[PDB]
Amino acid sequence: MIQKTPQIQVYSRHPPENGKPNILNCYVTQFHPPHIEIQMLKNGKKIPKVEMSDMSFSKDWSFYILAHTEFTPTETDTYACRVKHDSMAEPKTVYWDRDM
Amino acid sequence: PHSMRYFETAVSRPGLEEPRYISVGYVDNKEFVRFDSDAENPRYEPRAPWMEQEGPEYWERETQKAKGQEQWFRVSLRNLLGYYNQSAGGSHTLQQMSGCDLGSDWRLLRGYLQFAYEGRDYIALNEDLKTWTAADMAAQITRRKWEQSGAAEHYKAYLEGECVEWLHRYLKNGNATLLRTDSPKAHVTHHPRSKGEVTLRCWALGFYPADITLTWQLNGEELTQDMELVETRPAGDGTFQKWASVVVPLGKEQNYTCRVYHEGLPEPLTLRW
Amino acid sequence: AAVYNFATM
Repeated sequence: MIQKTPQIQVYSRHPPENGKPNILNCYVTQFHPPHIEIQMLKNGKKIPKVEMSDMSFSKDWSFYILAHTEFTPTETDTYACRVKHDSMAEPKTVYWDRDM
Repeated sequence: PHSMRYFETAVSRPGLEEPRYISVGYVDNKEFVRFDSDAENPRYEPRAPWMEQEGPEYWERETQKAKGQEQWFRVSLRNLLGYYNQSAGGSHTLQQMSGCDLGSDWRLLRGYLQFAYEGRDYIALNEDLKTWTAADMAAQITRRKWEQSGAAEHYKAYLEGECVEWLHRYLKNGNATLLRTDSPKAHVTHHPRSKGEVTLRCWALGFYPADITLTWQLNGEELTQDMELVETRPAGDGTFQKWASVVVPLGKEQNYTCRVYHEGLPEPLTLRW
Repeated sequence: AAVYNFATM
């Protein structure tokens, strides 16, 4: 009873290049309450030590946060972000498409 | 058109833990001080290099207001459950926004003091810094409480005084930093998005502040049709990103042109596949 | 400088 469906964007910090250290981000926004669970998957496998940014909200009271983790992209590995928030009857997963 | 805000949040959660209190301060949209009750040592801390000119008494002073607000939110959070007749096993959110906007002439344009419960407007001080606007039936009880205690004249004091006083003081110390910009770097990517057709994505990377504008044009008319644009995203290092694209008939790509408008470029970037 | 609230809600 404090809902607002979150918006998710997944992308690297630098233009990708197979075999090169880059940083993957999961930018989640427009959610309320601020309590949210974010997982960074690599081939459907939960990634450890995923750092989260400090929480800030916007003029519309909704909150936003940046989850990130270091990683080295390849040609076969798939990455994605899974978010569970009380405004979605189910967790939402979104894959990383290196051209977006 | 400088400004100063303090975004405060206190959320209650099931368990033995007291609600978390988080306050974030901003000067011209940039974070410069933050306070989290979940820290190992709750204290207001520097969030911009310029604030490191402030002595310990400043930090100790603000931190003490911090400590006070915590109780104020913890207590207020409790009064809300009563008003709304809610139960003890859930979680609630109480947010506050307050601050002052200054013109380029350093003159106060408007004061801000508003609160939300569960992410919905609850109560707000009007622009005359004298009367209140209460959103619902609960809000009415707070309005009366504050009208009888004469709260408006005291937030008004902070807004026309301390808020203006100190904000100038900050701008003075951090104008050199604030004014600082980061020119975007752009390039265009080609993607097979169809046969006979294709997709061109114009990338804008590592620019600061966030404000930017991307356009596409086939030598002449800007392509608003069939153009895709993404919300500006942070790169995680302070700078931001953004891209825009358009479907383009294969083999005709090098004829479309992209333009990047950002306040840090000696002039708008222009590129193509 | 942060605000300091007066009457509670």
